[PDB]
Amino acid sequence: RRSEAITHGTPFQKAAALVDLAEDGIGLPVEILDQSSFGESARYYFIFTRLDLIWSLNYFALLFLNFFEQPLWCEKNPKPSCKDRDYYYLGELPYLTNAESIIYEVITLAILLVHTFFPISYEGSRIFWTSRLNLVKVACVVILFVDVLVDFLYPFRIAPYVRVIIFILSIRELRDTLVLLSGMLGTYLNILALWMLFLLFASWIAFVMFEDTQQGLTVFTSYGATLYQMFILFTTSNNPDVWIPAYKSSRWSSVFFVLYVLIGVYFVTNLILAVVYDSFKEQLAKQVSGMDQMKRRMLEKAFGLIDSDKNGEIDKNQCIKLFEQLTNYRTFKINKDEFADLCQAIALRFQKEEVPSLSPNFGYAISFILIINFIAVVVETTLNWQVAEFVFGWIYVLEMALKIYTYGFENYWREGANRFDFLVTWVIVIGETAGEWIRYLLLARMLRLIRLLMNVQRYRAFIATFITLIPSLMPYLGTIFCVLCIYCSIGVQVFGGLVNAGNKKLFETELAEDDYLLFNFNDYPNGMVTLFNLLVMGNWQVWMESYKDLTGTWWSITYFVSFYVITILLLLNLVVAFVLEAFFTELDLEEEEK
Amino acid sequence: RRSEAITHGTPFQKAAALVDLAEDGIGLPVEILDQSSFGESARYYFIFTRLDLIWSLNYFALLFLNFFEQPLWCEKNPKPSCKDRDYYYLGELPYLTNAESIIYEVITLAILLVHTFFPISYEGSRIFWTSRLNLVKVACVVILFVDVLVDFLYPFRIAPYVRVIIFILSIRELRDTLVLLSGMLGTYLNILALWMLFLLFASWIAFVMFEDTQQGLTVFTSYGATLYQMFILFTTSNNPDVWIPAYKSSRWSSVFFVLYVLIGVYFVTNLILAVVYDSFKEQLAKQVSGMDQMKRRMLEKAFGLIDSDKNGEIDKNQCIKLFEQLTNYRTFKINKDEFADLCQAIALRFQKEEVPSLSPNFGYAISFILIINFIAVVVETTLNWQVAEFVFGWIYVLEMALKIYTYGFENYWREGANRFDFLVTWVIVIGETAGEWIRYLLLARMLRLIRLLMNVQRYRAFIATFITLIPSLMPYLGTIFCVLCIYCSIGVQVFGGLVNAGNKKLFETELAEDDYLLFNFNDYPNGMVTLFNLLVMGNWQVWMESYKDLTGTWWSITYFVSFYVITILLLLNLVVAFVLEAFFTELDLEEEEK
Repeated sequence: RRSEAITHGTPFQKAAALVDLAEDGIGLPVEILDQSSFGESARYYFIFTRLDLIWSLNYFALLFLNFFEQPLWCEKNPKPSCKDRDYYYLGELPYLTNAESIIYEVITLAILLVHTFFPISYEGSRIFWTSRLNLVKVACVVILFVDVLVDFLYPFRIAPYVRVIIFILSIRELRDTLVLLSGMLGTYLNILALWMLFLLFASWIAFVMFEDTQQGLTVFTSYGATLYQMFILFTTSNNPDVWIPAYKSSRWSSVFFVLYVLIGVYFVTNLILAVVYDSFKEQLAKQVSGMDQMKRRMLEKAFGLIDSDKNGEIDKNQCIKLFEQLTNYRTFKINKDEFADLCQAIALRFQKEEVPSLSPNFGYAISFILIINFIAVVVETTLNWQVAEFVFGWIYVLEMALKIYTYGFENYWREGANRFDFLVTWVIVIGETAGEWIRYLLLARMLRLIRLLMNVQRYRAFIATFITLIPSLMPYLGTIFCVLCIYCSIGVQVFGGLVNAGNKKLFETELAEDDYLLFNFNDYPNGMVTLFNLLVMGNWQVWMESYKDLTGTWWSITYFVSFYVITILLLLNLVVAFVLEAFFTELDLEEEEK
Repeated sequence: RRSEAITHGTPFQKAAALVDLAEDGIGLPVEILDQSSFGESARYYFIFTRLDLIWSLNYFALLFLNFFEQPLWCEKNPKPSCKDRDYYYLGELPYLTNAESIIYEVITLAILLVHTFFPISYEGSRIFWTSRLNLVKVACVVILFVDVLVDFLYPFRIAPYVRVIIFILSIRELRDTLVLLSGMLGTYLNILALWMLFLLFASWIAFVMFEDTQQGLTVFTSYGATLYQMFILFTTSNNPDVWIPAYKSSRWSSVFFVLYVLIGVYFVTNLILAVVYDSFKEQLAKQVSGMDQMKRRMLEKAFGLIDSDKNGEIDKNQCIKLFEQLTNYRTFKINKDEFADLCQAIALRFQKEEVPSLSPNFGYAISFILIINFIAVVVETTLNWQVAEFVFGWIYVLEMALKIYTYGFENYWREGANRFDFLVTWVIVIGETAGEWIRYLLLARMLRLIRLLMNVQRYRAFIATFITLIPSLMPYLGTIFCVLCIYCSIGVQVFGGLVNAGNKKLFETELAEDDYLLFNFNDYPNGMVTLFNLLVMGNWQVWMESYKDLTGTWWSITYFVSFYVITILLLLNLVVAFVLEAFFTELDLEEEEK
């Protein structure tokens, strides 16, 4: 997909390059694809996209700035100060001073303004100002500009939310995931209405059944208390503890809670999963269709470049000339559809990527060396030798240099395996800063051995699906990560500074009894790890009840309830659906192979 | 589906009856179907199957006997005796005396012998002794006969296991579910091998990484301790608690446990579910194919009762004579396959089942009366009237009597709704022994109102799937119940009497700290409720660690590990797969309908 060919080529070379771009799945913007003589501006798109590493690093730096900012509750002069990290159970990360914050923010905002406005070089100005995405992005950058200025001039701060929104808007797969999710919301709110109806009715039966009992006097003291406890019991996280008083009062009480948990878990939760799975499949099919439409648009523009006369047909001589300008670098009458089909048949079967400009047993040799390295490592840990780990590190950098010599980097880097092996080998060699942690990097290379279980048919599908999932779950896990970043910023804004060694109420909260005091919202990394504990649903109601006690209001539970409803019942059920569909796709592939 | 017609009919009536049986799915045993004459052999099968209510009650009574037997540890003279139920945290169910046990066992064994040998009246004796199922059943009855005699004559008792086996063998749906499961076992053991490999490698990294740390000195003290703790962490049930010492020592320690839990839950557990789902689908398809083959065998014998000429074809006169024997009672040449196809088409395109021998607004009227009953109940609980509950109970028995008059019972009882409404109305009217508990029975009748949400398209599929799942999950939930019964019997045999008020070690045991002492294995109902808590996976490691401490051996954990592997990773993943496939089938049905 040579930028040279799209820019300068003879039209048959532009057509071959558009064909290759399309089948590689990396299309040009339609604003370029449609502008007739698009080569005059595609030059700018290519130079723009060559810098993608710099832009991505800017957006990751902008997102990570949230982890190093001082909590706003520390600014309003606590006694003692947040220098007494032990008093506030704070983390280890540094908090930026004002000078460092200004420098960081100025640099990242400058690169963000450059990235956001450079598209005006190839999208026409009238197209730029009419893209919805550009207008939202410009709104975000102007909010960050205001928030930078409003303290460079020296209730809450808006910046940390806008940084996450900009991050979402900057990665195509996150935008796609949020578009997908927006189609699922409507159907999800219906089953949520039925789930609420289930909780409300079950909690009313429970309440009136236990009204004068010890369960009533000690647990189900009111309808709202019953509904709260029954909601937590839907998660099973309080399972026996909540109804022990009934079981002490009558062993027959267990029948109610058995029925309730059996129906709630094995029927309602699984049906919520099934609804999320149906909706996911429908929206993914809509996405795939849209990408196939874009692919056709590109192939049709290539046909419009070979057609120099607008008669909507191509002849033998134009066809063979295109066939040479295709087969020489990238791999009778015809029409638009015949051309698109005939082209896609090459990708279907004949297509192999050619090597860009500038032995089988070797894999077995390195497999032997790395398995010897693994046995040497284990016999070292059991103490049954730095020269071995050194010679292995040397052999791994030799393998990397040999590959990049014999294949060339633009070929080498294409493989998902070796592009990892390269990074970890580089980290290994740059770790020679003159610690034992290089043991774990060496085993991070050793994990490549697991691919050999794909040679064993009883393991081939499982391992192959796992390898496929490692990259392909990244948009979904990244969306969950962005939801956590937003919930973290909210939590630190509303709960920061309540968990402190002088609080006195704290030492009654259950957070103290379970020794969870480091899992607090006083700090951004603290909040992130706490939100991971909540996402795991393990002992999760401890935090909810403790912060209810520390804030003194029931409204605090809205945070934890909404977090549960968004993350568990939706996004993780999405991850389940995605993994199941991936496995079944791998089986359908092998059923075509076998 | 008329016993009279098969037994005594003119051959065209036998053929019509075999057709109708086949389309209801009542496969006559092939020893009859292959008999070459549906003679007295068929008569005995019908009289045998008329008693199915007595046989089912006998098998349920035989299974339930386990709940009322004295624990064998009570027999070996404890000090104090099991009369001090408080000292042993025992349940409320009575324990049968020896006399009552003998009477119960003699009655149930007599009916079991009658049921097991009566098939020799219609199966030939030469077939009876060559059916594998009969031989296994006869082995179980001879084991129970031995175990009855050996204590009527007056280490462990075998009877409670054989009772569960007999129960499984007596219900066709349970035999089906177990033969289904036997095809899934082979594939399940491979992913278990990979799951063990994952645990072993992760626990070795964890062990060597923390070796000299507080996490090492206090939690990961040895490789076996690390593996045990990392296995529990795979369940998430100890999630933060197990790695707090690392997080106190370095906040960066969280990265390891985050990665571990993320991969374990979101990759490996979902891939296990996916593998179980693929295997379930393949085995269910094999089952359906077998039932369709039996249906064809029946229709082929119906054809063979017409074509005594061995034409391979039925003529017009034979065809129309059959057509009246079919369509006057139960709803050119045709070959054997044309006959089977035509019949299976008629089962769709014309058949509405006729009424057996011997208004639309009424549904709205009773819906109004029962919704008024609901509002009258709620305004009674808030005390905003026994005559209301009386008049409503009267109207419900009136509706039942009117239905069974106007439809006839053999027609009435066929509906899954009204067959429940009948039972609960009967329990209501026999409950008029004068208690307020009838409130919940009227509410149970009121639950039928939820079917009206099927009139709302946004709710139809979910509600309809739920209604379909209520009966169709019974084979699977019953299989889980039988596994629980076997594990309960084992647990009571190995752990009974350890949880007692004089144990002294018990009060260190965490079982005593969480107040779980009523959740013990001293008794069969106690064990069943405990195993339900384990199946729910809430705080489940409490019992495992507690019984490790109380028995003083690591071998005790084998019980809990194997229970987890069998019930949670397999059978509940089967329930998930079944619910998902049910929902998707309901959507496919509606998309075929709309």
